[PDB]
Amino acid sequence: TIPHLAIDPFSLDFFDDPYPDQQTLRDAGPVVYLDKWNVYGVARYAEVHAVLNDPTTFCSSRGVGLSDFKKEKPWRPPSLILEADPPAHTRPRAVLSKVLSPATMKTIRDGFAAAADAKVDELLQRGCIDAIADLAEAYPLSVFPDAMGLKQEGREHLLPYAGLVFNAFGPPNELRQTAIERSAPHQAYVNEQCQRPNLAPGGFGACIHAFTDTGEITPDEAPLLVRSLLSAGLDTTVNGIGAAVYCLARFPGELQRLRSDPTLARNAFEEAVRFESPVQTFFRTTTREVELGGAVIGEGEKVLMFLGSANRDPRRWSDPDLYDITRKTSGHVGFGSGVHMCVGQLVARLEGEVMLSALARKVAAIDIDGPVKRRFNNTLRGLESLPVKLTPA
Ligand code: HEM
Ligand SMILES: CSc1cccc(C(=O)O)c1
Ligand SMILES: [Cl-]
Repeated sequence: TIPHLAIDPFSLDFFDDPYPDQQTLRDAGPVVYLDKWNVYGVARYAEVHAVLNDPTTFCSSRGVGLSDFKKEKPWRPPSLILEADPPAHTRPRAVLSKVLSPATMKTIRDGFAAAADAKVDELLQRGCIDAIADLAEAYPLSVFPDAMGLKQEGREHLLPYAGLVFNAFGPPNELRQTAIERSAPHQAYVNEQCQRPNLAPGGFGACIHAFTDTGEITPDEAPLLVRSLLSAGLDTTVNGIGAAVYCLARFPGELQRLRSDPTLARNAFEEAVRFESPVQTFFRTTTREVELGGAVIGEGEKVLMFLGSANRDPRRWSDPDLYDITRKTSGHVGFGSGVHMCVGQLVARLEGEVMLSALARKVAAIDIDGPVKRRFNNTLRGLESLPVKLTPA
């Protein structure tokens, strides 16, 4: 009853252009079987949203990558939040929620916005820039390591470590095995910056450690929660901001609307998150036999959720392949959905909003003026290089 497909969603041809294969996955049925990796797949909005919102049946503690932690040993100690289920997940989640809270956003907003304006002013002096290295990477690098409380030395480890983490959710293909081969120095640096004495006062990392006396987490759980923010909080925003700039470069009519009302900045970034879905895929593991969209799935089976595909499902979205900065984006799954929904989404949205605000106020045109090169990752979608000329307003 379940269609079997040979599509490899972790192949370079897939990453290069996922959208035809994603339609094939959606239209084959609500539940498909991917023979290449022996996993179930769900690519429509309805099933993806259903799976995300039943964490009991579709658990995360057996891993949210291809690997099943009941069968193989995790490549690194499990995340206490991403790779945990309720109730063990609940109190670490609460702590990160309060650390990455509206009050914390109020403390950092003015500084995040100054750096966004400063960066755009600096790029406008160069004219022709790489919107990845010089913007999508440079701007988060200028705010997020400092907001964490990290020392200056060794920050060049951060993006390689995150790329490794996201590649490691994938199958044991060359992307994943090469990433792990090169992992030793990046893991060393990261695990070391997770210790309380190495995190500057007032930052996110020192705040997690300062939350270790409330009965929610113990001191030995704080380094791994810092590790969560160093894994999940930089590379995602790089690809989210890169997606937004790529969208404005490809849809000049939407840049013109954004310029005329810079208060659309926050929704323009949210739409970019839906439209490109920087985090493309995640797995769950079934804890029991379950019926999903007419399909019987046995216990202990991996289920691949196509988040990017669900965000382009025409069953849920009108004109899903159009970038529309006034779209009602509520309900997109680019940040997930349910008990694991991105606990850092306020940081991501703050960064994306203030950057698109700076572009809206200072830039008249964004024109691609060089070869676009895609960056390949088993989990993240984004560009390696995006050459653009910025015309000042
Ligand atoms: C555009 C940027 C971002 C995107 C697209 C994104 C995406 C996601 C997604 C899809 C999930 C759900 C994972 C799952 O359901 O298994 C998630 C969870 C999470 N995100 Fe984000 N994220 C972004 C930015 C950030 C930032 C800035 C931080 C930290 C400062 C962060 C930290 C986390 C953490 C710790 C989790 C685990 C939450 C949990 O399991 O309860 N993310 N993110
Ligand atoms: C998409 S959320 C995420 C991604 C990578 C790592 C972690 C973590 O908690 O270590 C979380
Ligand atoms: Cl690690």
